[PDB]
Amino acid sequence: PFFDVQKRLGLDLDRWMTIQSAEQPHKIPGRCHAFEKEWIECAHGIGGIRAEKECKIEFDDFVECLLRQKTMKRLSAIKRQRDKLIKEGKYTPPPHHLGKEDPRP
Amino acid sequence: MPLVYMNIIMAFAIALAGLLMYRSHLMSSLLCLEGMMLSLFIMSTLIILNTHFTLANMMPIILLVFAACEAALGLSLLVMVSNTYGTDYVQNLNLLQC
Amino acid sequence: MTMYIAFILSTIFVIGFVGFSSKPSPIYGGLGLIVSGGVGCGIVLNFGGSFLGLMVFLIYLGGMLVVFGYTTAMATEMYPEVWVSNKTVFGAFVSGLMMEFCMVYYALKEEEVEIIFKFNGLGDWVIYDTGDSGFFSEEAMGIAALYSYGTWLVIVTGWSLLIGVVVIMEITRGN
Amino acid sequence: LFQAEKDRRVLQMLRENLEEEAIIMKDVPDWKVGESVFHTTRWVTPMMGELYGLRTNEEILSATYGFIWYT
Amino acid sequence: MTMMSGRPGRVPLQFLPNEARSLPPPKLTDPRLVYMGFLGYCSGLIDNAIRRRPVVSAGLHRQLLYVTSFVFFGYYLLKRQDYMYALRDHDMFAYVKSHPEDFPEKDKKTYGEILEEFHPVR
Amino acid sequence: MNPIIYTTLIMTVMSGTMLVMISSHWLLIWIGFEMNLLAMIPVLMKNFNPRATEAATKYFLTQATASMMLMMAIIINLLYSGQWTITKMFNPVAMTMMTMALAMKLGLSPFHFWVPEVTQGISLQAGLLLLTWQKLAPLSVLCQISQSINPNLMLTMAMLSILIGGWGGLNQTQLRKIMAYSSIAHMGWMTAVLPYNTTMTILNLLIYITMTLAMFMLLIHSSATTTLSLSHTWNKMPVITSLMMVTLLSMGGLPPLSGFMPKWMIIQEMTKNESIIMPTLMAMTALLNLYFYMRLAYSSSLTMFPSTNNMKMKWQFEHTKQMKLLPTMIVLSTLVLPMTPALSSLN
Amino acid sequence: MNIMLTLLTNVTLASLLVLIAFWLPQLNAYSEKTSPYECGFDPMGSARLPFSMKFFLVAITFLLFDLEIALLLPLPWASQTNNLKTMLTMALFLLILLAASLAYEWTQKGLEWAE
Amino acid sequence: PGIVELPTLEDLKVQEVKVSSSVLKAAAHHYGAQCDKPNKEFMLCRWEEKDPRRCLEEGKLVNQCALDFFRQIKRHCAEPFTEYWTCIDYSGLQLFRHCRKQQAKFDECVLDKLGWVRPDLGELSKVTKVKTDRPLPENPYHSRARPEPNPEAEGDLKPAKHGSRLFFWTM
Amino acid sequence: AGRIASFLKNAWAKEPVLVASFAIGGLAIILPSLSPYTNYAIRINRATPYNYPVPLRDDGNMPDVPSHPQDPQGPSLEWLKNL
Ligand SMILES: CCCCCCCCCCCCCCCCCC(=O)OC[C@H](COP(=O)([O-])OCC(O)COP(=O)([O-])OC[C@@H](COC(=O)CCCCCCCCCCCCCCCCC)OC(=O)CCCCCCCCCCCCCCCCC)OC(=O)CCCCCCCCCCCCCCCCC
Ligand SMILES: CCCCCCCCCCCCCCCCC[C@@H](O)O[C@H](CO[C@H](O)CCCCCCCCCCCCCCC)COP(=O)(O)OCC[N+](C)(C)C
Ligand SMILES: CCCCCCCCCCCCCCCCC[C@@H](O)O[C@H](CO[C@H](O)CCCCCCCCCCCCCCC)COP(=O)(O)OCC[N+](C)(C)C
Ligand SMILES: CCCCCCCCCCCCCCCCC[C@@H](O)O[C@H](CO[C@H](O)CCCCCCCCCCCCCCC)COP(=O)(O)OCC[N+](C)(C)C
Ligand SMILES: CCCCCCCC/C=C\CCCCCCCC(=O)O[C@H](COC(=O)CCCCCCC/C=C/CCCCCCCC)COP(=O)(O)OCCN
Repeated sequence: PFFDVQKRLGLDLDRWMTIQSAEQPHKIPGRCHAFEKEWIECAHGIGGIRAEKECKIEFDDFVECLLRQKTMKRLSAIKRQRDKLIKEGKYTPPPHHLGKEDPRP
Repeated sequence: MPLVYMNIIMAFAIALAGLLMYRSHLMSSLLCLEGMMLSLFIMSTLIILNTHFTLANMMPIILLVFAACEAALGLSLLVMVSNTYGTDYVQNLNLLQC
Repeated sequence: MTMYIAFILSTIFVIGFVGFSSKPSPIYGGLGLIVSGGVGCGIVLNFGGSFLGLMVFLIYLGGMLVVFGYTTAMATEMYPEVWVSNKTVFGAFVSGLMMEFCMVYYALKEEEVEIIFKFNGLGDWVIYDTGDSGFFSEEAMGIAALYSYGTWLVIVTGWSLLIGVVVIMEITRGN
Repeated sequence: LFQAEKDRRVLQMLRENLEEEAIIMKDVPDWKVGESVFHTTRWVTPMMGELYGLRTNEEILSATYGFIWYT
Repeated sequence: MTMMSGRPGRVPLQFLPNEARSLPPPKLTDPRLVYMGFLGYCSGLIDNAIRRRPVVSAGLHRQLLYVTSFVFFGYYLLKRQDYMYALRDHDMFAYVKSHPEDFPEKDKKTYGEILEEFHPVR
Repeated sequence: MNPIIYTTLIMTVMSGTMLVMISSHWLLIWIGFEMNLLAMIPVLMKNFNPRATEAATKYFLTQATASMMLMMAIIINLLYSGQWTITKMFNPVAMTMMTMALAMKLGLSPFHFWVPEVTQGISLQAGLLLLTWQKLAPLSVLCQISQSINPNLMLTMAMLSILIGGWGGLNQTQLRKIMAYSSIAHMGWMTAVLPYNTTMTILNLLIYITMTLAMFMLLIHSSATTTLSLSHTWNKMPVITSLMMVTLLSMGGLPPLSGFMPKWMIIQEMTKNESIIMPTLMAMTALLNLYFYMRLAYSSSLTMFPSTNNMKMKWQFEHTKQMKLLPTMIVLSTLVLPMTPALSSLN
Repeated sequence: MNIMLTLLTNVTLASLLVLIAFWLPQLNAYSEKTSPYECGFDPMGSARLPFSMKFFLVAITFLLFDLEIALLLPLPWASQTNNLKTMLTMALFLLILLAASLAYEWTQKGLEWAE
Repeated sequence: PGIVELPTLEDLKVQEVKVSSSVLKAAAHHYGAQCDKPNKEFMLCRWEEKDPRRCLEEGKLVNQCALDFFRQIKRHCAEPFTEYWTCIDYSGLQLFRHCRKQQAKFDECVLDKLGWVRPDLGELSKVTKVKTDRPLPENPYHSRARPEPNPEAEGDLKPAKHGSRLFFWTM
Repeated sequence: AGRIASFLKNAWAKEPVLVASFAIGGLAIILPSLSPYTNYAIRINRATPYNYPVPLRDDGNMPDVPSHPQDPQGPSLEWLKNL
């Protein structure tokens, strides 16, 4: 099956492109560089079976960075409550949330 | 997942259903193959751009290249079949049974 | 929900896919694929992928031209079919449109899960990066890294293209 | 200088969002105001839905497509 | 599942690690090596039969090469097999030693204290 | 076709398989599959004979659909985790898509329909290649992702393959379709034990490959593609028919022959995982394969069919080109069971 | 946004020109007038009958050659890398393989049209 | 899983540098030469702490230094600087190449008024060293305790006890 | 020595386009390996500061690292302005 010629010869045919935290041109970082770095350093050397249980926190954080599902849920709840509060009319959002702000540099 | 992602995935599913449901022309099925390749290109590009995976930006281009090799292959076969029957109908491909 | 530009483009993308997947005459299938390619180029441009979108549109236009030429020779069909010239093609087209509309409706007002995950809408503008830096294009840099990082990719791609020329010339030989 | 101003601008927008959140969700059953979504406690760059979530469509359109649509 | 592909310290395409030199090599009179040579001899006889040559005595150089190749390959195959079985036993014993709570030593009763049901045959 | 072009196309096929088997990146595995298919299409059409065009078209359509599904599974896996390394496929929907794509590539039931047609449509050498070398890459990919394979789907497909191969082989008088159905059944046997032990999968693959090489080289030596054509071989080369009968007995799984070793080694493994009904059904279903091997043994070696007058001419000429690895292949495919423990060298 | 406006303006202007072309003049359409033109005599067969392509192999080759330009187009940006020797080697390798494929097709009569 | 701590609106108050981009670009080289120390201190804080909330005071000092720089420029000669940045600001790409006489006038004023020497080509892009009393952060990533590895393989290799032990095989 | 000359003469008489193409391609392949300006091009590409140069925390024994951009230590671009 897998014949690891790259490991045996130290060739690096395709390993440069496997992860997004790996030596990008001009040191441009991925959106989730820190999360992937943390997850990889957590799961290194302990095997997949152990990593799936013991590095679940780091992987969940990495997935949250990748897809932002919880963030969208929270924002949707906030905007729904705001819409409910404004429809019956007891919120009156501040002037800087309507476009009447004084911008800073 | 946003609505754009599921729209691209739906386009892929539609193109796969179009390929798997032959009418008569082999060329129509080849067009469905190209459409599947296009949906894959768009999906992969959107994922790579969203996450700022810089190196992976070369991946969709490569995906295009082997798309052409699949089209040029298929078209080639469509020639030969045509030269046998004067028609690209898939019903003529029935010399071999199960 | 803001200007619905990305959603409109994706919907037209799906509509073009339904158009060429209904399998009318390959002339109209090529037209539908061209529309889908241009709309997908627009989608990719709306995310900062100028080179990729233009590249795929340029590639598809060339590919479709060959397909049109081949259709006029080998898939001609004296009475070519349009989407309304046959009950099967019209039925497939209407089914695709209706399924697209039903999926959009289920995912738009509510938050339903179809196969993998669910969606509330929110517009695709939400998931952007906020990154403020650079005197270059990240997409262009990543694509240009092919000639320094992706030596193996260049090797296999070039060998595949040369083999493809040899292969097509072997297949079309006959005898 | 640009980095310093950007840091202050982002922090102020986040703070304004937090102050408005404290008011909007006063009477939601068990909503903890300012709760993170990450287990980690390090700084995470905002998502632009977190910065312009409670603002008008004009500034959202600007912050999202102004550079791309500028020609 | 693969049980020992990801064993730590494994060299990808070695076929014979250095630690395998700690094991007694198979004897050259090993019955498995004799069976390897017999397989080579049978291959030579079948080669004579297919080529339509006198089966027993057609090519002695060819039959000798067949037997020699089979024995040569079989020797290293036996060495690798013995090494792999030794590795399995080493890992099993180490794991038993390092997890005493999972392999508890049980004081054994004698048959004079154990009560087994008697089932007559009638 | 030029011999140099043939050699370079064969090299490209093996290079695609090697690229699949040595890559750690999903994109390079997909590229290897693409290259393999691209170079494989003209090999099936080496002799024009329009049935080969039909076989190549069917093979291309099947493999290209599988490749599209494979790329979609890769992209979904990347979407749900920004990973390109070949690993346990963090998303289950992507895992199902990849399992189906690899089953389509291999020809497991119910994606088996193309195998008998393609095998019958191509020449014997092309069939040898298609039924031996083409199985390595999808199986090598499946072995790498076995820890995440849903056992229910894979075992359903394996049982379906065994049943369908056994039933389909019964109605065949053409030798190439018989070989195709045998291949389907052995594929099912291979993938049944994959979620439990990949070493058993590799062992079954090796034994099946050597037996298939022996059978195909024997059918090439005596240029027979049907039962009635093979029934003439006893009157020209009795030794070939005798060795064919022994190889057919081995492929049926009869002890003490080599073909018994994989099944015996698989059932035992499946029993250590508390799977009893499944190995029993597979073992009883393999009797169909045994029956339609035994029918061929009856037609070709154990009885003598009538011959023709012109066969006398053939008595005066010898087989010119000889296959050097045929004797080793026959010996390895029959007399190997006593060396069973050597399987430990495969893990 | 400005490009979208430009596209809408151009398409609207062209469509308006078509509308004026079809609605301003006086139309007298009868069956003889709208019949197909083949130099004064009626067509024998249909124009939807198959039309042989004699350059079909060149047409297929055009697809691979068109993807090669897509491969070669990021060269201006690739020329800014520090590993100039590697990038130059790979660019020359790609162009050499393209030239070799063209030479192979040329020598085996692949560019000659079918008769 | 925790409250995100944010600074108050007061802690984010600062005297802004309200000059336009062309004005900043006209003075960019001299500003980089003169206010280098606070700028590098802030940049080191920013890249070491990886958190904008931990480097607000350094940013305030950066703004203060920029304000002093522009105050000196306005106090000594504002006319040549205004003439320079106006011609810079006319260009749509804000090109240094199109204002070389105004740049010469501004440089000659600041050389004798303040002793300011314009940095040469290659100097502002150097990597420099920074002396700071800020302690080096220990766990900037807020990493958890890394799980312990699987222990090791130790000892010597002995032949398998009673061979392979596979069914009837004695070896 | 004598065959190649006749072949080149015939090629120049019959297919000057192919002769020109092969000559230009061969020059494109060979010349970069024999030019001293390729190193200069690499150095020029390395001299372009696309990203911010992050300062180093002064530990106390880095003599070659500058403390100010105008300090004499560090890389010099004087070779470039004279080129
Ligand atoms: C877990 C451990 C176990 C692992 C197990 C592995 C798997 C087990 C086996 C798998 C299944 C095997 C199936 C074999 C397929 C055979 C198909 C075939 O060729 O035709 C059937 C053939 C047809 O018989 P026939 O009817 O008498 O022949 C009539 C002609 O075909 C009539 O046609 P013709 O007139 O055109 O005659 C031309 C003829 C005569 O040939 C010539 O005239 C020679 C002229 C030279 C031409 C110059 C070409 C140079 C330019 C091309 C450059 C290409 C570059 C590609 C690379 C691109 C890179 C991106 O050439 C041929 O017939 C075929 C040529 C074969 C060339 C093979 C080259 C191997 C490529 C390897 C690529 C890998 C590279 C590294 C990859 C790195 C990753 C990217 O029958 C056989 O060959 C008998 C079967 C023998 C099979 C081998 C048995 C098992 C292997 C045992 C050896 C030890 C293996 C383990 C070694 C481990 C490492 C040391
Ligand atoms: C019918 C019997 C089988 C016949 C098979 C062909 C016989 C010819 C022998 C083939 C020669 C090639 C092997 C020897 C070259 C060195 C091998 C080395 O380079 O590779 C090693 C591998 O060595 C091979 O695995 C050992 C080959 C031995 C094959 C014989 C076993 C047959 C099963 C027992 C049946 C008895 C038959 C005995 C002969 C009569 C590296 O191992 P590794 O990369 O880490 O594992 C890869 C698989 N993983 C990662 C998925 C785990
Ligand atoms: C240069 C590019 C930019 C140009 C900008 C201006 C765009 C102009 C739009 C382009 C169309 C130009 C056409 C000019 C002629 C008008 C044709 C048509 O509209 O008139 C008749 C429209 O009348 C219809 O018969 C029905 C009229 C009423 C029924 C539906 C209209 C309901 C509207 C309500 C009207 C009541 C009063 C409204 C007061 C505002 C149709 O007559 P028809 O013979 O076919 O066409 C041939 C015209 N001929 C005779 C000149 C050759
Ligand atoms: C051991 C096997 C040899 C024989 C088998 C041949 C089969 C393989 C085919 C060819 C093998 C070559 C592939 C080797 C991988 C290349 C990558 C590695 O070697 O380094 C590259 C070296 O590549 C150089 O360009 C030289 C090698 C290119 C060779 C020219 C093409 C020849 C291939 C021909 C065979 C392919 C099939 C047939 C095509 C005609 C780039 O290194 P560098 O840029 O410093 O650092 C990159 C990392 N950075 C970005 C962080 C700085
Ligand atoms: C060393 C670097 C090479 C790589 C760089 C090349 C760049 C691109 C050039 C190659 C593109 C592909 C060219 C395709 C090859 C054509 C082969 C061919 O078939 O040509 C024949 C013609 O035969 C030839 O090949 C032409 C002559 C030989 C080739 C050209 C000369 C070879 C190289 C000469 C230049 C070498 C250096 C210059 C020497 C300088 C003096 C010292 C065509 O003739 P017909 O079509 O049949 O004509 C029908 C109508 N009568």
